[PDB]
Amino acid sequence: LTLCRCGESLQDVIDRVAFVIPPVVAAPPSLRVPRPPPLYSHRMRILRQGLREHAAPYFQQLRQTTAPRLLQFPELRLVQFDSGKLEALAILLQKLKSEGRRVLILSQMILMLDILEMFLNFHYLTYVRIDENASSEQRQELMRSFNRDRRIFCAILSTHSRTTGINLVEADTVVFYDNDLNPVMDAKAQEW
Amino acid sequence: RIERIGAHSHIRGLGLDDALEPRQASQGMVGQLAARRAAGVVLEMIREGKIAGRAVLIAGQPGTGKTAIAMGMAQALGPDTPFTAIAGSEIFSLEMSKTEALTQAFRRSIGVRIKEETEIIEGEVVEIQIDRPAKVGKLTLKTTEMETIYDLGTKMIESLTKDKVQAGDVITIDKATGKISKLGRSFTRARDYDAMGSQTKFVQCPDGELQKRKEVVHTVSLHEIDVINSRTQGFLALFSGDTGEIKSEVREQINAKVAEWREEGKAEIIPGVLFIDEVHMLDIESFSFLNRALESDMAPVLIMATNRGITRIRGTSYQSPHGIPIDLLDRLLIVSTTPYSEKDTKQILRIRCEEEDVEMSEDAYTVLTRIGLETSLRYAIQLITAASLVCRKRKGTEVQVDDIKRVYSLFLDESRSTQYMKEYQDA
Amino acid sequence: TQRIASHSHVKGLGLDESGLAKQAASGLVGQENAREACGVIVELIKSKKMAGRAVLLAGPPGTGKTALALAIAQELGSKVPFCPMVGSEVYSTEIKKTEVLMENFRRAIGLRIKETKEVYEGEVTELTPCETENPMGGYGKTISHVIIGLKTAKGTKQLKLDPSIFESLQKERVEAGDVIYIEANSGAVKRQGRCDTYATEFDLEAEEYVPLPKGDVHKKKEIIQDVTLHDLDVANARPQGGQDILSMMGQLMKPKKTEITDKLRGEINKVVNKYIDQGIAELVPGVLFVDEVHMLDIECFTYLHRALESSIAPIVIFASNRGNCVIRGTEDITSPHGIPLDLLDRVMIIRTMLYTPQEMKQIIKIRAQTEGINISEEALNHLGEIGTKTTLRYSVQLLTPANLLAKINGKDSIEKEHVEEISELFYDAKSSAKI
Amino acid sequence: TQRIASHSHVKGLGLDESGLAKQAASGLVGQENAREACGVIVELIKSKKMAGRAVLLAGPPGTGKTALALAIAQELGSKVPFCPMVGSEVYSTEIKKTEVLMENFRRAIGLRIKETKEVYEGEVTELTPSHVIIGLKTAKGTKQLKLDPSIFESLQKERVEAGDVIYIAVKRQGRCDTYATEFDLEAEEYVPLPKGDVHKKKEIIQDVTLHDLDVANARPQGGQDILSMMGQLMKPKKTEITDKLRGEINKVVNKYIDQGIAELVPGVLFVDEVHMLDIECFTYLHRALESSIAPIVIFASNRGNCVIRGTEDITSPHGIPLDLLDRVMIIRTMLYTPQEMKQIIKIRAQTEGINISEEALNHLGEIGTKTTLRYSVQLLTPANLLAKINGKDSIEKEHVEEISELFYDAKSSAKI
Amino acid sequence: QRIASHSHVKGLGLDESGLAKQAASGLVGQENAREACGVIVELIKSKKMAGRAVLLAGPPGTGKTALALAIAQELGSKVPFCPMVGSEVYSTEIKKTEVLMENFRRAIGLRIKETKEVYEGEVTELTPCEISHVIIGLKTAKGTKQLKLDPSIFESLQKERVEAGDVIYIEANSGAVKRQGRCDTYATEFDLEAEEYVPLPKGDVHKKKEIIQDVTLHDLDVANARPQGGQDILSMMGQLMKPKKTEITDKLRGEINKVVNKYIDQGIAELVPGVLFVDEVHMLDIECFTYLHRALESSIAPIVIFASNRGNCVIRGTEDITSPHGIPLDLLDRVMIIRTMLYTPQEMKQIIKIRAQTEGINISEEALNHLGEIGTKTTLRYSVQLLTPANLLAKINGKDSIEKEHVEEISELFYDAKSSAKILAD
Ligand SMILES: Nc1ncnc2c1ncn2[C@@H]1O[C@H](COP(=O)(O)OP(=O)(O)O)[C@@H](O)[C@H]1O
Ligand SMILES: Nc1ncnc2c1ncn2[C@@H]1O[C@H](COP(=O)(O)OP(=O)(O)O)[C@@H](O)[C@H]1O
Ligand SMILES: Nc1ncnc2c1ncn2[C@@H]1O[C@H](COP(=O)(O)OP(=O)(O)O)[C@@H](O)[C@H]1O
Ligand SMILES: Nc1ncnc2c1ncn2[C@@H]1O[C@H](COP(=O)(O)OP(=O)(O)O)[C@@H](O)[C@H]1O
Repeated sequence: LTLCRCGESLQDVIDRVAFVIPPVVAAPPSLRVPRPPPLYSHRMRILRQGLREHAAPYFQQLRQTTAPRLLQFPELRLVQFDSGKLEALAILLQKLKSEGRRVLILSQMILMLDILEMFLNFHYLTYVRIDENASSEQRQELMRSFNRDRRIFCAILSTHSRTTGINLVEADTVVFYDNDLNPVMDAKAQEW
Repeated sequence: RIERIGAHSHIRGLGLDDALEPRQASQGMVGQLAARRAAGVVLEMIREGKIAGRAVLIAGQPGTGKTAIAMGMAQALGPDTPFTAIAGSEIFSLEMSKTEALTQAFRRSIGVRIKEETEIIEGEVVEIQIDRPAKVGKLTLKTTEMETIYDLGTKMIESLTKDKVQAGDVITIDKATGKISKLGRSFTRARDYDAMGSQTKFVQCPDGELQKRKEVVHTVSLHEIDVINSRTQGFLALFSGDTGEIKSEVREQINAKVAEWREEGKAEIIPGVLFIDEVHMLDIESFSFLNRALESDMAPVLIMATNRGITRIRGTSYQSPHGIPIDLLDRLLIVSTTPYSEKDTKQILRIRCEEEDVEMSEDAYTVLTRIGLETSLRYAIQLITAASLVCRKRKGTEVQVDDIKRVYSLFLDESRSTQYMKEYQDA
Repeated sequence: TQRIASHSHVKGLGLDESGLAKQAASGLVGQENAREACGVIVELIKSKKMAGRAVLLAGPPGTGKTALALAIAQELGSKVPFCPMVGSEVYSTEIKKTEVLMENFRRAIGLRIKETKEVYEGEVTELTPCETENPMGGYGKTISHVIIGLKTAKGTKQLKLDPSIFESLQKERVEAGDVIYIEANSGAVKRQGRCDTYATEFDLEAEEYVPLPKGDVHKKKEIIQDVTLHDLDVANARPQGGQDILSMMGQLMKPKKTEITDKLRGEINKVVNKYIDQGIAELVPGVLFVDEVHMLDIECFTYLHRALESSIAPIVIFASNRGNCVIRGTEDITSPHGIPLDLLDRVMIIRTMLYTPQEMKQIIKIRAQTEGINISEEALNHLGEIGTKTTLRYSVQLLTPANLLAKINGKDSIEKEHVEEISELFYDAKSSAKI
Repeated sequence: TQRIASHSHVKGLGLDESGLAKQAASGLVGQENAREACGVIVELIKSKKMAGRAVLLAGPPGTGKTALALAIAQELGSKVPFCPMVGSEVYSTEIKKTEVLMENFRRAIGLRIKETKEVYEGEVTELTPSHVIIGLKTAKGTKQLKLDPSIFESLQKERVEAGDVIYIAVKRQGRCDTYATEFDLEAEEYVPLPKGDVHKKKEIIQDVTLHDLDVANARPQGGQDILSMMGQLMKPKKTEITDKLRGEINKVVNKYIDQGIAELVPGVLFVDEVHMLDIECFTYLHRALESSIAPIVIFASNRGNCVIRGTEDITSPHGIPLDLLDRVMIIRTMLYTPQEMKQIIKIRAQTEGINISEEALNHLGEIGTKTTLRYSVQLLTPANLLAKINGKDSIEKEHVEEISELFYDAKSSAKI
Repeated sequence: QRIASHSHVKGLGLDESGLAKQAASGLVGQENAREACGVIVELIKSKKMAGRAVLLAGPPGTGKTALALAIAQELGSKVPFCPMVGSEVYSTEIKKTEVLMENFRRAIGLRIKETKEVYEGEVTELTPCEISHVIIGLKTAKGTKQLKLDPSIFESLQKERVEAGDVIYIEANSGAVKRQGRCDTYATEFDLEAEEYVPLPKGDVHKKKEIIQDVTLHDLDVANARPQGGQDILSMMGQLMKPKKTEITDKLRGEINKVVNKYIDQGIAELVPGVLFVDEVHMLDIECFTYLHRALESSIAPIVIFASNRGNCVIRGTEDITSPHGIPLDLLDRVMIIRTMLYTPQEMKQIIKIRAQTEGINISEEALNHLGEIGTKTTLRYSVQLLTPANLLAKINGKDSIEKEHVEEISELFYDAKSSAKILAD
């Protein structure tokens, strides 16, 4: 029969085991290895025969080998929870998608662009990022791919490039995530 | 639905008022206003959970309702809060030390409600056209207010092939992992196949096409340590008691990550209760451990019951009240249960009869209350059952005096057993 | 092989329709009040309304406590389970005492689980009636239905099954002429094997040819399986299916009987209730006869008088033979019947008086009858007299040896001389005490 | 909020610049000589020069020896490990008792090691194979790594579009590449392309204890040979041998130290309830304390002259034999006075979040000096709940009176 | 040689007529116990009786263990002799009765007579034909030939990584192993391969010799207590409990006895019952004595020698029953008791001189007298222990032999049980 393995009402056991895995081994080393400068042929042959015998039943595969855990990466939730700006952005994007309007996210730091990328991936919102690294023609190609493609929801810009290549707008919704208050940057930014 | 009424089934909560004022008879309890008010206030403290490591000792003569008030508190606490009931002799395991069993029992009555944001797409599969090469596929989900077609990927197509999903099936696909979860069907299957007959489930939510922030609160106890001690944990979480895991890197690390989750809003701690019935059976080492284990922040509320006065502590020679060392006994506060009077006994017997669905005359109630005040209460309930059975056999409607008096001679009490025991059967 | 046991004459409490007691009570004689109490408690059990109730069969040795216990057990019938246990069995070196007690309690509880499955079988004649391509799309070649010509011993019946099953058909070697095991709802095909009609004597192969099915193609097989709750506990305890469990060294130690309360209670109880209220199973609480209860440690009684408090605990029939004795595991703590005074308050004591010499004679005679050996009046009187002198169980043991002595001496019936000779060849402990 | 504990009110010894024990500070109150001795002990610990020393905080019940040791731990800091232990913890059914105490001594010691880990991250562009020439692509550039066969992945780990992060000794399939536009609905979830360079070395200053390395080298779980997986397949256990305990471990730790790779961090081991240990534990502690590698141990005994467990024949002071009781310094804590009792009650009420009136505080102090201080401490919360139910924000004398009437102390229950 | 406590005991010291000499073969005095030992040793050599028991009872330091070692030496290594101690029975993974039965089985030995022959051959000549028939070449330092083998041997050979120019041993009945190199691997100048090479073997290509392997029934039991390896059942890892909990007697030990009797009737095996010397018998529990007095009654039990140092006392596990020699009257009876008497001062001095001669220490006349006096004062063992440091100090001081000064100084330096107890009253 099927059991819950815990106090929760109903949930997939796989999800149960995957949710709660805080601890990783403190300091697991490799196995010990005797080092006799001479290695007698008898013992080495016996060990090779044993290894061959143990490798023969490979049809099991040990079900992924159940290898230990040694990384414990941080949860993706923390990307949003770490900043209220990202929670407000999540609420705004959910509202706009319920309304069907695309969104144009504007940020100043490329690291903030990567943060926004991870955030949208946490929210599964398809996006197209246009930054300074991409050449003018590459920026125009990215903007063309964003345009006429209703499957792309968000567009992320750096606000530091010229951005004179953009031609058409999709939903007429912009979100100024960051404010610079710089002499020339903000002016031309808001202008275009 | 088929679960027989036990010895503590008559009680179904701790009768209390808005101001915590105890009542004469309510929720299956009778009399004992002091201990019942103590139970109510300790239950309020439990449901508060602001303080950790509090202990209460329920003392009194046998038959005073210690286990009764314990089960009443357990019931009044209700679900969503763990209540680990255990006997003093259960900590003695041949695969785990006493201290380890006590740690397991303590961490077992502590819960963490883990919040998880989910994004599930649901609807009616109008078209599941899949092009198998032996790669391409499209799913047409339909709702009561909108429709949408989704181009399926190779892995998604394979997953759909795993869990057979025919047209008209109500499914809830998780956009995070793509797990196929079928809930039912919206209509029959062509009315022509001479097989596969079932019932039709209601239509899906109108906005079921894409649920954005479906919040599911996964509740799990701090016994999750079993998930880490070994690569294969189900064996330990289900049957295997040989869980002598390493205390370091497991207890401390799990507690640290639980604190991190509480600080980051992922989960919230809900301390439960640990009820050790007949705690006097614990060895002095177990009491010494409870002395220190009761000081941790994750310590649940430790409710204990003792049916003795001055008695020797197991594992030593010297005696202490309630069989508990002076240290732990002084740490906790004791709730004494006063014996029940004749009226309370009669009312408890009547409540039990109502629970057993048995009826008896007034003279029967009187004589049975007399017998119970003389011998005991539990013996009075045994006589209730025996007389009800004798009446059923006699084809009567209610139990009269002639049935209780008959079963009184048919079944003997320990007081009369020891009297007839003068035949020196053995020693 | 009849293999007559020690005391098999007991067949039931033998109570009259009114519930009173009689002499010829289906093998067991005497013990009127005790047999009436046994009838009351067996009526209770049959009612299946109360749980966690215990009864104590206190009485001096030789009163036939185990006899009346087996009598009430037989009266209950093989329908409800009856798990006999002795206090010594609780002492286990691999599993704690309280968990053994809980496992025994679970065993005492029964559960009948029904299972009805509509399955179709018979020799297959596969054929796909060509149908126009999907009318919603373009043209081409499709299959809207797949007809399978299941032929059974009674006749033939073609089934126009769903076309999606065609994958299963091709998966297994389902060729025209073999027996397939179809499932109504699931639809999965499980080929049983070719028909024996094609099993030519010159073809060397086994497990591949099976006889034709007898009966209609559509068969609604109704099967009932009675398994105690402990069986389900054990089944859900250990794993099955891959996971490198085939190892010998690190896995052959199957005795992991250690069990936790979370799995025992909780999920198992909930699924049992779901099967009950849904109509898939019927709960059948049995009885747990625990003889030599005085042999249990105080750590066992302290858990018993807590498990009996549970609503799921079954009926327990304790049978203590000792008198006032120190509780095991305690420091000179004398209590009646070797049981703590706290547990005796939760058990109904059924007192059993000593058998009257006439009852001794009746028991000896009925045991001789069960054994199948005739005994003369004088021999029976001497047996009764010696059973009155010493323990009664000594006399019943003098029947078979006296019977063999008589048969070897050339006579059939057991004469007084035979029992007299056996009493000198074999004697009891009371006489052996003369060291 | 964080739920209150029994000793969450103590924040430290609260001593002056010269060690003078103030009447009340840092949550503690009274016990000036004891807190000065504890200041000297924490100075010893910070010295990191002596090894194997120990102290016994023997005193009457309720004096706060446990709270005192916890305040000591807090004052020392989180860096230096502080391992709490109960006397009953030594009794185990799978590991030898003296060996339990040994592993406790070991875990009590800390070790801060520095290591540089090379991490390989990026979307897998090529996965052609023993040695596998994998191709990782990132925002910076692409590199064809000549990775070893031991890292060859068994699970899906798609040859293309799979985001993988590897470090030298296991691989983690972070997520699928950002191809969310290729399909409208796919089971796989996506993450953005890693912006960091493929090959990067980051120095992590990880803090671990010596017992971690001990138990890890005892039953390692690394490597890839099938024999390893079969060994660690089931039934982990304990009882590391002494040859592996000492010897290789100490040598490698000293190597890391003298080479600047690691830094030793001596810790503390608080063996509470030492009064109920067997004579074998004491006989092993004799040689444990007499070791140049044993850490500082703080004992907290409560019994007086009683029979030592395991012998049930001979009695010794504090339930500890004289030969051992002399090896450990004695800290004599005195009982609190009614004034100090009321002061600590007020401190706990302030920490516990309970407002108590003057008359209520006086009644609590009276009940404390009469029955027990900890009894009144326990009665604190019930009185607050009673006040809440009655609608009173602050506790009054009547509330504590009713509470005491409901709950009977141990002494009163014994009188009955 | 690392002289031990019982090295000078190289025999029992009986003459041709059977009487015990006053001092010979390292033993001194104790004529009655030596005669009993020389009688029981002949009893053992008879190989006809079974389960007969002996008890070397006597005060401490009387040489009961010395007499046991003398019996063992006189018997010779051709028969098993299991030195056993009572404390050894208290095993944690095997029950005491089972450990005792395993020791009893070890005390029985059998010699397996077999004539094995080899078919060493060259691998370079490997030329199979049909996988159904294979031929291998023979090239040794004394001859060259060729053999014809069953394809099963070819399979077992190719299983090994054979290479041209290797020396392979092929047994006529079963088995095969590889020896790499025959003065050709180092010739090509290719580096090592984690293994050592060997030149071509001398002698004829086909060799035959008589084999006699001394194996005991316990070895057979241990070998049959496992799957023997081979297929996937060969799974073997660390912590394997080779000394398994127990092994049934009727279906496992009985089969071993049956096969041994069969091979003995066939003349292939020869039984040689040994001796089981259980020292410190008083340490065994009463539940051990009760099974011991019954197991030694079986038709297969070997001769068991006992030695109880302490006299009458409470039996182990009883705490109330007291019997002489710490052995219950049940087991005490049926066991031939050999009383050992105390040594006289002259016998003590003679034993001291023999110990000095054996260990190489040289003592003077007055030194020997003083050492014997110190011995008879407290015990002979104290003098035996002081003998070594006396010569050690003598060497340190530049003296070759021991003198009165050195012995007196070393006696004053150290202390004995009597002296220690005398000063322990402080
Ligand atoms: N207040 C009460 N109301 C109803 N039944 C009670 C009460 N107190 C005791 N009993 C009955 O007395 C018997 C034993 O008392 P219990 O409730 O276990 O208290 P204790 O633990 O002191 O024995 C039980 O069968 C229980 O039903
Ligand atoms: N009333 C009876 N009628 C016939 N035989 C009886 C009766 N009572 C006891 N016996 C006999 O007594 C023997 C054992 O009785 P048992 O149930 O073991 O009592 P106890 O366990 O107290 O010794 C049985 O073999 C049975 O034949
Ligand atoms: N010096 C102190 N200052 C403040 N509170 C104290 C002090 N000493 C003890 N306490 C209090 O007394 C209670 C019990 O002290 P504890 O450490 O358990 O004493 P012991 O160590 O003797 O058991 C603690 O909850 C703590 O609040
Ligand atoms: N007959 C003897 N001749 C010479 N040396 C002896 C003789 N008997 C005993 N010894 C010596 O005395 C010592 C006594 O040792 P041991 O036999 O163990 O004494 P016990 O009689 O207590 O077993 C032995 O080391 C042995 O060398």
